[PDB]
Amino acid sequence: RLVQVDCPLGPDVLLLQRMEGREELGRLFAYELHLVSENPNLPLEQLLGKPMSLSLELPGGSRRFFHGIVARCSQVAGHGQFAGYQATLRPWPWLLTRTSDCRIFQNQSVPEIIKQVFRNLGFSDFEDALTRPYREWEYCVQYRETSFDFISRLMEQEGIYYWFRHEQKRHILVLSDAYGAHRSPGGYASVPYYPPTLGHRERDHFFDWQMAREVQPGSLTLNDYDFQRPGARLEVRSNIARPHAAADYPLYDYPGEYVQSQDGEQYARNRIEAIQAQHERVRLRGVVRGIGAGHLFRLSGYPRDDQNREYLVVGAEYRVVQELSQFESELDCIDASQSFRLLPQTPVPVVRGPQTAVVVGPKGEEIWTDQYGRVKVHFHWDRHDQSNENSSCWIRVSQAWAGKNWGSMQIPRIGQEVIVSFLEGDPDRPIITGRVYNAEQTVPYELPANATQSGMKSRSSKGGTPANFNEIRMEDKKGAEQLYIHAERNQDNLVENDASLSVGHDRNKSIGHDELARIGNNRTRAVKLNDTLLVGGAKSDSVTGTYLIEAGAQIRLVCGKSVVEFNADGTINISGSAFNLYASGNGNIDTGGRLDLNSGGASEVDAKGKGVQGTIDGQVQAMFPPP
Amino acid sequence: RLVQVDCPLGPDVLLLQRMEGREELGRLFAYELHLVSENPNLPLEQLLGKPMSLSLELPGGSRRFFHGIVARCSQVAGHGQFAGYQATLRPWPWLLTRTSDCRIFQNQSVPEIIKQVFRNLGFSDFEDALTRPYREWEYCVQYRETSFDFISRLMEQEGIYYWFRHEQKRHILVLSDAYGAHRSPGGYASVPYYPPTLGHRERDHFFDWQMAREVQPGSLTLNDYDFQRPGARLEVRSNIARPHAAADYPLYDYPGEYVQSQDGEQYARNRIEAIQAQHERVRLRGVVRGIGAGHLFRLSGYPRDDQNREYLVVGAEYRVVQELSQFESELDCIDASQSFRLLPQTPVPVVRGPQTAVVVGPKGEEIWTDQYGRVKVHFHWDRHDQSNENSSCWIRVSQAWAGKNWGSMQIPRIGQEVIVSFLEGDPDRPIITGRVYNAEQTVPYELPANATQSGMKSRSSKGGTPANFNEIRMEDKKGAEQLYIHAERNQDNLVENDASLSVGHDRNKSIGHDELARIGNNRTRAVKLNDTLLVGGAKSDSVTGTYLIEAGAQIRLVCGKSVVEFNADGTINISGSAFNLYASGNGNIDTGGRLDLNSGGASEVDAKGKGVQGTIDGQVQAMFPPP
Amino acid sequence: RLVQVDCPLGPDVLLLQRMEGREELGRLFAYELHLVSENPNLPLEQLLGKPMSLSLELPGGSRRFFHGIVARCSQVAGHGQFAGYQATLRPWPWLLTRTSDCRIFQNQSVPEIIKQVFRNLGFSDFEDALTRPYREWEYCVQYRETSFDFISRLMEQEGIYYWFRHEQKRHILVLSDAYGAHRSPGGYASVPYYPPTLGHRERDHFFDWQMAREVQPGSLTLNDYDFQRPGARLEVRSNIARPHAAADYPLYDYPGEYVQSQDGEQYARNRIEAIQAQHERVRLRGVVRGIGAGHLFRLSGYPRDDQNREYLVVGAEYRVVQELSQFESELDCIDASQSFRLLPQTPVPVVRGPQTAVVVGPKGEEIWTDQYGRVKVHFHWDRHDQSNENSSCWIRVSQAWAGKNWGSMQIPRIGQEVIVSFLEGDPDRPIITGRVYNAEQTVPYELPANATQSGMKSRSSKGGTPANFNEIRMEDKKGAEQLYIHAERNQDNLVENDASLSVGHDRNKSIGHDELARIGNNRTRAVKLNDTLLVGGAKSDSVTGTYLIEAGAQIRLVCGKSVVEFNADGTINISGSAFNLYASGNGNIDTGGRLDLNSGGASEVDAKGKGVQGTIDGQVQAMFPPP
Repeated sequence: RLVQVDCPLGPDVLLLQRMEGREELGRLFAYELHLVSENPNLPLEQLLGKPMSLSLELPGGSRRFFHGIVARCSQVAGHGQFAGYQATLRPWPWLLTRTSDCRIFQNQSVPEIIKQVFRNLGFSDFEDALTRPYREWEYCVQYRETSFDFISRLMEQEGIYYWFRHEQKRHILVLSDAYGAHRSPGGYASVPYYPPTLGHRERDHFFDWQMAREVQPGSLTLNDYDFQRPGARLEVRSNIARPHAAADYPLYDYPGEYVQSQDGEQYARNRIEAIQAQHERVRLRGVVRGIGAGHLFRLSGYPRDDQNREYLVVGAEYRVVQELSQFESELDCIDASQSFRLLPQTPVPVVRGPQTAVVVGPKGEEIWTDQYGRVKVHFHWDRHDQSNENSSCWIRVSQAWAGKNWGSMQIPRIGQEVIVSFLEGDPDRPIITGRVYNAEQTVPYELPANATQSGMKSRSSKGGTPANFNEIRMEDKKGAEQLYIHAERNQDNLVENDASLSVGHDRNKSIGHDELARIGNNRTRAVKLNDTLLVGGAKSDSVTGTYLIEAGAQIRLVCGKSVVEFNADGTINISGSAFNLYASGNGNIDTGGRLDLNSGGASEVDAKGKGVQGTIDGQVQAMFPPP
Repeated sequence: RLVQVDCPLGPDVLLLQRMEGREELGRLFAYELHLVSENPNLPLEQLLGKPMSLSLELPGGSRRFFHGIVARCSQVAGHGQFAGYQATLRPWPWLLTRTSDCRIFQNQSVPEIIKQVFRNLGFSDFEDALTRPYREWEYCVQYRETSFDFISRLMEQEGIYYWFRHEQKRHILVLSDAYGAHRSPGGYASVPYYPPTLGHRERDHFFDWQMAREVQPGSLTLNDYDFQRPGARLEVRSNIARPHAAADYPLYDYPGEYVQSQDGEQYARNRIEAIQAQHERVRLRGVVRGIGAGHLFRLSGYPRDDQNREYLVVGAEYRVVQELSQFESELDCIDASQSFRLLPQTPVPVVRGPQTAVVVGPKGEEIWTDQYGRVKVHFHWDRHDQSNENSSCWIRVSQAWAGKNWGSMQIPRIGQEVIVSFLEGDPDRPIITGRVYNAEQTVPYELPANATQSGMKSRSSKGGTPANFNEIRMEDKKGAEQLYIHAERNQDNLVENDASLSVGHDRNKSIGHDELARIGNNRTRAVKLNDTLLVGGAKSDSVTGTYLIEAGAQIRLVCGKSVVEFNADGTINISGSAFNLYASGNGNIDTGGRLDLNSGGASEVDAKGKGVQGTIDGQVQAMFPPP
Repeated sequence: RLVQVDCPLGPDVLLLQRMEGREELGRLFAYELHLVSENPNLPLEQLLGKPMSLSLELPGGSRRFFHGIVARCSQVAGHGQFAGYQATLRPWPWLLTRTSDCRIFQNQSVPEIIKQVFRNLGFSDFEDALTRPYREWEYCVQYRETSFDFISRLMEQEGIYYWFRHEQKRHILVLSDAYGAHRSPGGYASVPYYPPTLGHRERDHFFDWQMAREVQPGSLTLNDYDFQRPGARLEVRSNIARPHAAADYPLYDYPGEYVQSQDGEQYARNRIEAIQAQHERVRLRGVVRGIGAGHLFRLSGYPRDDQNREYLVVGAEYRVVQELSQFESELDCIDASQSFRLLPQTPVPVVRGPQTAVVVGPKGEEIWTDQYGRVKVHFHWDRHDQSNENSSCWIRVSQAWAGKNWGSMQIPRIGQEVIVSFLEGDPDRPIITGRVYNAEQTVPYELPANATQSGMKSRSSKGGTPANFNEIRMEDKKGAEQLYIHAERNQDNLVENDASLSVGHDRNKSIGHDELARIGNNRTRAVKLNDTLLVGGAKSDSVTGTYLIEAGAQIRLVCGKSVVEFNADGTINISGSAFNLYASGNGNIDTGGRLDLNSGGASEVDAKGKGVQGTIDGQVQAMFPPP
């Protein structure tokens, strides 16, 4: 018969004038439909965005379907007898180009991610015909890209492609990775080749043939870096050999976007197989009506015998004209023995520069980190998270100094704003390279008042207040410089050899409780002027050997009524209430002059205000004022 | 008549053979002119870069003008009778493509910036017809882009577009954002539609019609982050509703390049309206001579009655042929009720990586900062600044550790080189992420001699010298390690609990003036070997309670000629010039052996060189050498 | 006769039907060859990537050859008397597109680099005819770019262009920078012009002529920054003047990718001349057979006399058909007085974001750096280095704080992982913007157990162990806070004015050897309660002036059997074995009460367990336990 056009609002309504289509493996098809109708005003809104189908009759009475969605439709002017319409038919994945999103996918395989993207927007017409197993991705971001671009690039990276299967009421995206996903349509497992010389030929056949070969790179070598295994040899290479000349030129790329050698080997295989796919393509013009992109057929009857083989259709163009029926298609084919892989055509997203994010973690915690000192962050574009420990992957944090179990360390805490950079601009590879203050997380010292201070201030955890901190600060204000050292709890200074302290002016030391000072050998102390001691309790000096007391002028020992005075000239004055002098052996009292007993020569010697307990305690307590 | 060609050097000189033109809203037009002249050598240099005009006669005797600048012109070979020339006509903004510049615009609206760019290069033929008010930009950079791309990109972002109005002597760029900026040419407020079937038609009319609808996204959602308002909800959404299917797919983007919710809402409106603009496009072919891109007309007489409406011409193509006159235009139109907005076609500039810049500020200061610890910088590509406080906007500085009123802080000072990064690569979003030393701002410690040292060194401000600094340094040289702590002014160490000091070898303490040491409770000091004290002035020990002095071998108190000696065996030796022993009560002198008075038993006991004031002071001053 | 084709396996085999060619200066040719053969199965593999030659004979019997390689070959189907084949002919440089690699070139000129790339993949057919001298480059990256793109970008950046000269057996890439590598083909130094009006002409001539003039920028201004000369004025400008209007609009760009003004002057000059190159294009259609791009010809016999000049072929288009020969070329030309420079067309490599690297150095050292504190780092994409001091160029390291001979400093050491960022995305401008820990170079404190600690830990060099380090750490754990200060060797603290120490609870000081403490003026020590002293050796106090000892309750001096006791009430008790009291002058013993001699009033006074050498030493040694 002809080809029939069925759509919502009526099957009888639209008559196909001409159709021109393009199909390609792992790509959206396009069907340009020129149509007529007796109705000069079919409402475009009523068929736009809705499905439309083409029914082409095959040998045997069965029909081939061209099903898709009307992405665009037009009313073109005409004279009285017929009215002109045009429609473009695209597959349902094209509707994913109408929607864009920033989203993070975690701990899923690419097929799992793709299916989720499909099912979320309520799409169901698809099939998994994948044979290989696909790695689970730790972190995979859809960033600033339409959902279609997102799934497409993922398929391109993992070596997944699709073809469409058209039924009367639905068309189905088939996910594929091997020869076993493709089939031959009934009555078209083997088509023949007949030269155009005959005039008319009865059966569906091919009438033109071409084969073309291009020089392609012979190998792809990939490389990457896993910080958890810095010494690992992650270099991988995949080779494809051709018999012709100049078939040995090598490709190299970094990074290969993998962490496990097995994954990289596959990725390298995919990319080179995809490049190699276009080394030998056969083009066949024909009236073959059953064969479409994704279909397997065999060629028979061509002069060059080796060419009579099984082909995989990678691309097809179509032309159908009707007078009110002739069908012709040009096919792009490769040997079915060859392995098809998609070229990286859909653009990969790239974060042009660094952005800021918020350090996140579990409900309870203040700090959330791991063995490598990483943190989890929440991005500003993420709308589908809970700002918890599940917001992102573990991200590495740059430091001031990093070495082998030594260096600097300041772990980003929950709630703080960090600067996140992206390795090679890859949104799937974040790394933290900065810390910034904002309106809530404010600067330590009041600015611009304290522009001259410099420093590090900490914060106790968990449950600290602005009073609980460990710091070091350097004041630069000229003539008011100062270095401050705060230990909220205990402070421990430890010097393995010689410690020096040089203070230009005064030193003021105050211990609230007990001080213990031990010297392992000799201790020497020199005071250029006055030395003073005040003890509010009891003093005890204990020397194992010899104790010496020297004075240039005078030595006094005063205690209440007891007064003892030794002078430089040799005068010795001892006063008290009563005195007792005893010796077990002999006692000698000698004078070069007279020795007087109760003559009146010796009287009470002045205490000069010293030795009074009340006064001394007053002087001591004066050093320790109450708050 | 026909169409006439007027240019510098003569109106009679050039005759239009054929013309083909392109016009589009908010885009530069292009007019391809094939022309002949009797003169076989019009000098190309004489008409190139100067304006050229086309005068097409309208009904009513009035004329339509096609005015522009000759961007390129050619002398083509010809036959004897006439010589052929061709020129391409573009509007004057095209000359902005001849010039490129890096420049910073501060505190102006986009229209203001557009006008400034225009007036600077001496262009005046333009018109402001904007109805809405446009936000003032704090910071807006023209970076590595032609002036045209710069102005075009801003218009596209703010929903501004332009059309041209052609006079005999000038053509004028009209800035537009609404229906009110467009007009209808005289005699063309209403054009009729006549089918081409009729044969020949007298009046200017349309003879072909098409309307087309395409599926477009139904919403755009934008988002951004303002550090001055970290908690703010800046997410915005803009909807356009269509009656057809699949019209509700949503778009999302970040950042929206805004800080105020209201402005972002506008930005979301502009971008979605631009997307929606291409949902319903009408194409009209005609012999209509008055209608041009930017013009409003009405259609009359078309079969589909609703289509007889007011249209805005978004794009026009032209074909004019003359024999030695026929005029044809194809029009791209939208409903005038719809709001036209430009698509983001002109590329936005992006700083691919980080650059370095110099911190600037007012003449007097050494440090210039604000409440958020920001600094102002001078870029190396900026030629139109003064390297002062007006060079740039306030830029945030990354730190080692940043939290809520705690963390690290080191403010970049004026004159220093910093590393500036750009958020999402946006030149309008700078952020400082690094500090680098250079040939002038040199490293603190001499390298590579002191590669082993580590540290932070400060600088007093203002008016500091290399002598004025607070630092901490760590020497790593093996066997020569050292930690240095410098306080140029005062040093304050504060420990809330227990302080420990452990020194493996010697400790050397030196105070230039007074030391005061207070212990809140008990003080215990132990010396494993020898204890020595030297006092150059007067010593005073004051105990409130009991003072004990014990020694294993001997206790000596010597002071000049007075000598007192207590021995372990029990010998007690007192020497002096004179001695006075007095008691108010009773005095007892007892000996288990004999008591001898002036027998000769007691003699002067040796001072052993001690107690001489000159010697003592000498020992003290030895500890405090000059200068 | 005609055009003959010689290729591998037989020249008689391939007979050229038609061909179309495209040639252009500084770009590889494309030659489309349709062909017939009596053999309907020439195998493509025998010819593909092999060289192919086309011989068109000149006047005089001499021959023109088009030489090149077959990039692609197709067998088209046929009918009986012939068979159809097609070949594409490209030059050998094109095979560089089949090979890509990351690489770093060190201290070479661009020509030297290019020749290396040629010689390495073993190409020999090339020639240098450069007149100008080309600077050596410090560092030059080939990154994520095939070899062809790499060489061509460098050529475009240095204004080198190339052309082809074909021999029967070889084709040769000739590199040039001026009018002097150009030559004229034999018999074609001056061709003639004959108008088509004359009819048909036998001898090689031109029959169509056109000129083209466009509006181009009149100047290019470049700028850059050299940190080794921060004050340097590196702005450079290059002008080209034209007589027509609007010819003075200026271009500006940054960075100019230079450090020396002379280099930038040239680089600005090359890029302006290339823009300028396309301002006056002459196009001549022709039947002349010797003329090819790169070739200098002259023109005779054109009406416009000035146009009879010397021209440089910038491009040629080519068409030959043959029935079994008629030859036409269109040429694009520029005056020879002008100087061609290619367009910056092959895209530049661009590192979207930051990388990770390992610092390298000489075999012996631990740290390798320079006067500016720079380090040499080794990339992960590099495969041709030795991870030594030659891997990379000198790279600058960001710091926490950088000023004029002050600030922070922590030099990256060998082996450590750093973050490499790239100035304006340029792979030949890397700098360090981060330090990161990994699985080998691990965090200083064990995480996440010690997430609460904060700090800087050092490492002695050379030959340090985990025991050898200088650190500062801040414990934030609530209720267990601590600040730790480690000096592996000596510690030196220096305060120019007042030093303060405030300890809330206990202070514990321990010196392993000698402590020396000197006070420049007054020293005051106050103990609110009990004071204790323990000396294991000998104690010596020496006061220059007056020593006073006061007590509220009692003063005791005990030493073995000698016991001295002074009480508050005034009782004075002296006991011992024997006592000797001597005076040079008079001695007075007086009592207000009775004076008793051997009455029995005075007895031995209790030592109370004090003064025993063994006991005292026991107390002292208790303070100094053995390990």
